Amino acid sequence: MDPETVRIALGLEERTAAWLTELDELGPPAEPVRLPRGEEARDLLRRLEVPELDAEEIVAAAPDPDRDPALWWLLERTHHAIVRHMGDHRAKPRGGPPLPYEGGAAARYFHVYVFLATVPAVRRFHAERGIPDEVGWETLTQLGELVAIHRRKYGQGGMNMQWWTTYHLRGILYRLGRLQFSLATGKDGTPHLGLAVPEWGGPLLPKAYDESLHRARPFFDRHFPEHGARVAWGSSWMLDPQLEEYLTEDSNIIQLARFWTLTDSAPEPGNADGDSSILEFVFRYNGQPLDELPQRSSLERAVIAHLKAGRHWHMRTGFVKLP
Amino acid sequence: XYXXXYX
Ligand SMILES: CC(C)(COP(=O)(O)OP(=O)(O)OC[C@H]1O[C@@H](n2cnc3c(N)ncnc32)[C@H](O)[C@@H]1OP(=O)(O)O)[C@@H](O)C(=O)NCCC(=O)NCCS
Ligand SMILES: *[C@@H]1O[C@H](CO)[C@@H](O)[C@H](O)[C@H]1NC(=O)CCCCCCCCC
Ligand SMILES: *[C@@H]1O[C@H](CO)[C@@H](O)[C@H](O)[C@H]1NC(C)=O
Ligand SMILES: *[C@H]1O[C@H](CO)[C@@H](O)[C@H](O)[C@@H]1O
Repeated sequence: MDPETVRIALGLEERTAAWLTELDELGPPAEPVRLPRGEEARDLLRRLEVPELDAEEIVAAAPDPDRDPALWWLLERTHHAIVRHMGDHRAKPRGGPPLPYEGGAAARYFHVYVFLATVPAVRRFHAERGIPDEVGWETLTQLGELVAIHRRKYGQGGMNMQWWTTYHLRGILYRLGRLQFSLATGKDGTPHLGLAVPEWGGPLLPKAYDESLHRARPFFDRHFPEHGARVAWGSSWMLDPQLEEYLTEDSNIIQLARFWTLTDSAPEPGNADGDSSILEFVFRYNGQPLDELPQRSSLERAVIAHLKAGRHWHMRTGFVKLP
Repeated sequence: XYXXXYX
């Protein structure tokens, strides 16, 4: 098969051609790609907290080298494009494009098969780094969350956050309790830990947040001693001080943001960029008119009211020193 | 926005 044939078969837009060329030149992986099937697959999916409805569909639609040659070609190389950067946080998070849904369930769950095919390689990396099994598994369970998110957002099964799962799959991000931390560097190359907050796991209770922060240095200083971060860095709608207008004192976001030192400039009031971020995380927004959006929580009302007033939300960036 | 990163 050739990249141009793949592109046309899968219905991929012309801009993907460069990627497909990169993948063609990269070639298949040394260790041949293996998808778990049947009950082996169900057990893996279950361990990764994929909801039963989706898991059953993923197993049913698993593609085949003979019937799905264009998809299979892309699966091998996309897997390869990820493992070649195992442990490497300096490489960009390129998970490859989403596949048009005209290709059906195998196309919708394409990046789930990528994830499944890549579990053995990342678990090997975990073991070499001496990462505890429970931490390695807990990290990889975000697959289930991201699958569940696709279904809530769009209404059918899928997983279109493959750029994000390149972090888990390269062994550069670890869930350490309520929070996740990634091996990262600033523009000047100084090491730090990138912080992220998975959806699943309940409210961001101060005690839970604190425990995660305490886990960060001991974990990375043990398993990634060459890294040596002292500080965690976050960019988020959650760090926007404008939230203080609308959320009360018992807001976990408000209490915790107080510990952060913001390092970016006060944004231009007319900069509408952070809007799509807050809309994604609060509503899993998908173009529907603001009036139709739910208004059950104080934050849900806040996001809309602020927007209705002609105002904008901003992603803000800051740091906390690691305990 | 709506896309991710980090670059
Ligand atoms: C992270 C998260 C668990 C924090 O929840 P929390 O600890 O309850 O946050 P707060 O205590 O500040 O919440 C204040 C109010 O907003 C609500 N709220 C908080 N996050 C919300 C969300 N993502 N969607 C809808 N409502 C939310 C709470 O239910 C609460 O409502 P109430 O005042 O009516 O009781 C939650 O926002 C979430 O799951 N978000 C998705 C993941 C995310 O945003 N990641 C980071 C992206 S950069
Ligand atoms: C970015 O997107 C991915 C995929 O949607 C999510 O899984 C991540 O959780 C998102 N990143 C983000 O979480 C940055 C969080 C920085 C937190 C700053 C401290 C908050 C204290 C109130
Ligand atoms: C995203 O990239 C920037 C630059 O490399 C880095 O500072 C930041 O921590 C990264 N975020 C994560 C979550 O790794
Ligand atoms: C940031 O820019 C990179 C390339 O520089 C894009 O791939 C990405 O989508 C975002 O625009």
